[PDB]
Amino acid sequence: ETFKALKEYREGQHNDSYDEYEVNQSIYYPNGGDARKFHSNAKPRAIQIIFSPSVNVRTIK
Amino acid sequence: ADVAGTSNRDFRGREQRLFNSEQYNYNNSLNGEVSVWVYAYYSDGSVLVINKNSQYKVGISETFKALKEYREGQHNDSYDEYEVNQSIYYPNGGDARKFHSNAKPRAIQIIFSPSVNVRTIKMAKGNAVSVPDEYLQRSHPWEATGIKYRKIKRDGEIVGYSHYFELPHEYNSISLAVSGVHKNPSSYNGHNVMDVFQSCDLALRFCNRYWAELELVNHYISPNAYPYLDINNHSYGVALSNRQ
Amino acid sequence: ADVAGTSNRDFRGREQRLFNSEQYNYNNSLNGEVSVWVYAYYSDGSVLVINKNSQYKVGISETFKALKEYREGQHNDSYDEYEVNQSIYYPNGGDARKFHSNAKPRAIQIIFSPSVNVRTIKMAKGNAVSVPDEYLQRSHPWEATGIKYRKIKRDGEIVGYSHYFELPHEYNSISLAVSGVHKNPSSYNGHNVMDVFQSCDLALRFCNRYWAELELVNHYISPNAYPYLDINNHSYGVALSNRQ
Amino acid sequence: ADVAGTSNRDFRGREQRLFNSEQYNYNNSLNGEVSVWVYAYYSDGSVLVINKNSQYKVGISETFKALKEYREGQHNDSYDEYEVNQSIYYPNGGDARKFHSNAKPRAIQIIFSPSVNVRTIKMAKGNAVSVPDEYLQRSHPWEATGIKYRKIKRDGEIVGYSHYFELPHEYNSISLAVSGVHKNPSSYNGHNVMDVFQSCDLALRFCNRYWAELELVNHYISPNAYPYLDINNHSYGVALSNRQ
Ligand SMILES: Nc1ncnc2c1ncn2[C@@H]1O[C@H](COP(=O)(O)OP(=O)(O)OP(=O)(O)O)[C@@H](O)[C@H]1O
Ligand SMILES: Nc1ncnc2c1ncn2[C@@H]1O[C@H](COP(=O)(O)OP(=O)(O)OP(=O)(O)O)[C@@H](O)[C@H]1O
Ligand SMILES: Nc1ncnc2c1ncn2[C@@H]1O[C@H](COP(=O)(O)OP(=O)(O)OP(=O)(O)O)[C@@H](O)[C@H]1O
Ligand SMILES: Nc1ccn([C@@H]2O[C@H](COP(=O)(O)OP(=O)(O)OP(=O)(O)O)[C@@H](O)[C@H]2O)c(=O)n1
Ligand SMILES: Nc1ccn([C@@H]2O[C@H](COP(=O)(O)OP(=O)(O)OP(=O)(O)O)[C@@H](O)[C@H]2O)c(=O)n1
Ligand SMILES: Nc1ccn([C@@H]2O[C@H](COP(=O)(O)OP(=O)(O)OP(=O)(O)O)[C@@H](O)[C@H]2O)c(=O)n1
Ligand SMILES: Nc1ccn([C@@H]2O[C@H](COP(=O)(O)OP(=O)(O)OP(=O)(O)O)[C@@H](O)[C@H]2O)c(=O)n1
Ligand SMILES: [Cl-]
Ligand SMILES: [Cl-]
Ligand SMILES: [Cl-]
Ligand SMILES: [Mg+2]
Ligand SMILES: [Mg+2]
Ligand SMILES: [Mg+2]
Ligand SMILES: [Mg+2]
Ligand SMILES: [Mg+2]
Ligand SMILES: [Mg+2]
Ligand SMILES: [Mg+2]
Repeated sequence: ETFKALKEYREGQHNDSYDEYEVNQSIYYPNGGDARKFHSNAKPRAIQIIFSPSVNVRTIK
Repeated sequence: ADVAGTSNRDFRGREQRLFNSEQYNYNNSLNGEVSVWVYAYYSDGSVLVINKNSQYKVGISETFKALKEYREGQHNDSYDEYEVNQSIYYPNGGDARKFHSNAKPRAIQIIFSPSVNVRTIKMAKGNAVSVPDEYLQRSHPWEATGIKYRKIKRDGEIVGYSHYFELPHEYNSISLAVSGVHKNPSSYNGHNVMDVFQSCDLALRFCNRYWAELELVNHYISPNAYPYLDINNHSYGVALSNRQ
Repeated sequence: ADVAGTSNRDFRGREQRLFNSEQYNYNNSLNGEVSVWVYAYYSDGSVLVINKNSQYKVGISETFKALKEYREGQHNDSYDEYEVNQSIYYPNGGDARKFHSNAKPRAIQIIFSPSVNVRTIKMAKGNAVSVPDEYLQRSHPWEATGIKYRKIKRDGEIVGYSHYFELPHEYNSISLAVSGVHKNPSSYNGHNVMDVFQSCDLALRFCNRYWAELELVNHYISPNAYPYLDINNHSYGVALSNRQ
Repeated sequence: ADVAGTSNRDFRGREQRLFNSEQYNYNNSLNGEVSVWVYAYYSDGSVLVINKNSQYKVGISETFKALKEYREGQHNDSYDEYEVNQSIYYPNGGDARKFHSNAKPRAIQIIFSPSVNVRTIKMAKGNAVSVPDEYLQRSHPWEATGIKYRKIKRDGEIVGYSHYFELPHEYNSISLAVSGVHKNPSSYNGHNVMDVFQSCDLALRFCNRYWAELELVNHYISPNAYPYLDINNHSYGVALSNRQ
């Protein structure tokens, strides 16, 4: 997944979609955007990766 | 004339040092201001400041709702946020579409001017329904929290006092009031009581939401010679006593 | 040990009874809270509550406009309701599309905690332009209405005081303030004056609109051990003095 | 020590030159990346970039619709543009309110990293319904277009490969896929097959629309040390082999 694809998307609600385009421009390059917030709350705070017990853990990349 | 910076006749130097000393001392006289600020820090990096400035004594009192982030001229999920408040006031009391409202403060910083007497500071940190300590019947209406205030210092001078507490847990849902009294090392209290009543009317209030701590430092703290302490524990303010 | 509920050595029983007695008595000490609530009842069944909790004395003061129903995150006929206010402030002063605004309160209930002294209660029930009694020149700024307060009782104990008045007529358009003083049966008034000034800053306020009296009972009154009297004249609250 | 820039003992100089040589050579090893970019240029001056970066082999495949301009958070004539697509898929198949959609790309540039083997590049430039060559029955599924790729050069070094084609005519309505294989001058192909399958999962993708070629140069190409060729035939990239 892309950076954008991992950001929070609320189906059928407001998502600050224009401001969030500008947030992405600032994340891609420092001061590259014109957003109205310092930190987008759509950014993930953490990631958990889980595999089934049928994976071989030495092959995970 | 004498040459600058070489004798006791640099009157421009002496006057500069007196001007600064007079500002520091005037603020500390009973004719001077005492000021309080409450900073509420939000997860999007924005900061709400409330300031009050008054003679004699000063304070701020806000509801749980009033401390939540409000973005002027933008969407605020206003209906969902009514339902969020109902769930905060009473477990499962609401019908909201989110587990945690990002409009809840993540932290609070209380700052006083250096003219406060720290031993007079009192705080009522209530629950989300504005009760200081679980139930009204068992609540003392404040805690005297001056011992926890850290000195904000610049060049060795106290420029203000800070008490900072995080609200990082889901259960940290508060209403808040704070109060301090201007220094008064004299034994003049009395004759002055209606003047203190007028000070309640004369106190000036300011509130605004800044988009980032950087912007708060640059456009609010610094231009007004206010004291501040940032997330990196850096102190801001202007030392004045006996200084050019 | 002795068997429970059979001797003077049931210390768990004695401690439970002291815990409750201490809460009732602490509230009544000068270290304790005094609290007031104004309930404004709307025709859609919803209720606005405003509460203030403070040491020494407490009150609430609201405009005519501020008492009208406001539905957060929904439509409120906001423009028509500006015009409704102009017609209420002065006959035929507005251009509204309704004869009666359903946002007007149908009734008000004022409740005080049992720590108030009922003889100190004062009310300013003003007209829609915030004048107590027709014209300012002839207005005493309050009425002392304690005689009209009914005791809210549970198990024989006073858990609070209620004054209720309906606003069923088209001309019942009010602004409202109310105030009471915490009990003080001592002759200690003085030395304490700046503390009372800090209490004005420290008072915690709460306001919210509940959708029904049932919801107000279940999610506001009961969880907080508050006193209440419902439309059926049923009393709510928790008796504490000398009780397990 | 020896003086800088005067002897074979300038180890800081030697290490700088090795650092750069190692980056150029590592990219070319089978442990290194191979990368492709598709730039779609729109009449408002904006550019969509799609990039994919993977080990061993890499490619991009997009529909006609997916290559049309999309302005995030703005109006996009979305309904009319559905009807535009129906007319492009089949003559007179739609009911649109415009002759030419300005969301259609005016041109495409395909760039590969210098780690690709140009003889392995393949392109499927399909019609608007995703057929390579008129009808499926007569379609070879790609063309090997490496001969048309121009070397992007800086300071004499190949920093990347470009194939550019304009779509200036009304009938230029395409779907597009492109693929290249990382250099492999060895005879090690096999044992590695499941690793190549994992590379299909591990490939990282990026897409974004920049407002102008200038902004694409400044904020996308240059900060990431990517190769590029602009409309004025100017080359961008960083030469690394044996260079300080
Ligand atoms: N190198 C030094 N030696 C002696 N005194 C100094 C030196 N640097 C500053 N001072 C003086 O020492 C006092 C304290 O200044 P200092 O800058 O340490 O305080 P601050 O700004 O409150 O704290 P900090 O600088 O640690 O954040 C001031 O009177 C100042 O003029
Ligand atoms: N059947 C009874 N006989 C004697 N005393 C009782 C009886 N029931 C309750 N009491 C006691 O009498 C006192 C008054 O209790 P009661 O329940 O009447 O008051 P309340 O709840 O204020 O009023 P009400 O119940 O009429 O609304 C309390 O001390 C209680 O423990
Ligand atoms: N005046 C010169 N005489 C000899 N060699 C030069 C001169 N200027 C640059 N070079 C060297 O010649 C090689 C080619 O550099 P050059 O700048 O021509 O290539 P480029 O940047 O790919 O092409 P261009 O500059 O024409 O766009 C490099 O090794 C460079 O260091
Ligand atoms: N940095 C920004 C952010 C927003 N806006 C403007 O404010 C309007 C509303 O902002 P947007 O970010 O699109 O939020 P919403 O419309 O609330 O949410 P959504 O688009 O997800 O429905 C937009 O038309 C946009 O032009 C802007 O000029 N500059
Ligand atoms: N728990 C919720 C939250 C929202 N909604 C509905 O979704 C609509 C939009 O939600 P709202 O919370 O009002 O957000 P916005 O309109 O985006 O923002 P604002 O009201 O601040 O402009 C509202 O009409 C509301 O009825 C709902 O039914 N139940
Ligand atoms: N006496 C009135 C009442 C309403 N209107 C018009 O009708 C429109 C909608 O009325 P309003 O009273 O604002 O109601 P809503 O938009 O439904 O509700 P809200 O404003 O609370 O969202 C307004 O633009 C207003 O100009 C008017 O001309 N004269
Ligand atoms: N060939 C077309 C094009 C547009 N419309 C109508 O015009 C309205 C607006 O057009 P649309 O193409 O959706 O543009 P916008 O709403 O401006 O942009 P977007 O949908 O991207 O926000 C639509 O409801 C659509 O039904 C139509 O009937 N026939
Ligand atoms: Cl003084
Ligand atoms: Cl006492
Ligand atoms: Cl290798
Ligand atoms: Mg919708
Ligand atoms: Mg607007
Ligand atoms: Mg210093
Ligand atoms: Mg809404
Ligand atoms: Mg009973
Ligand atoms: Mg929008
Ligand atoms: Mg050159």
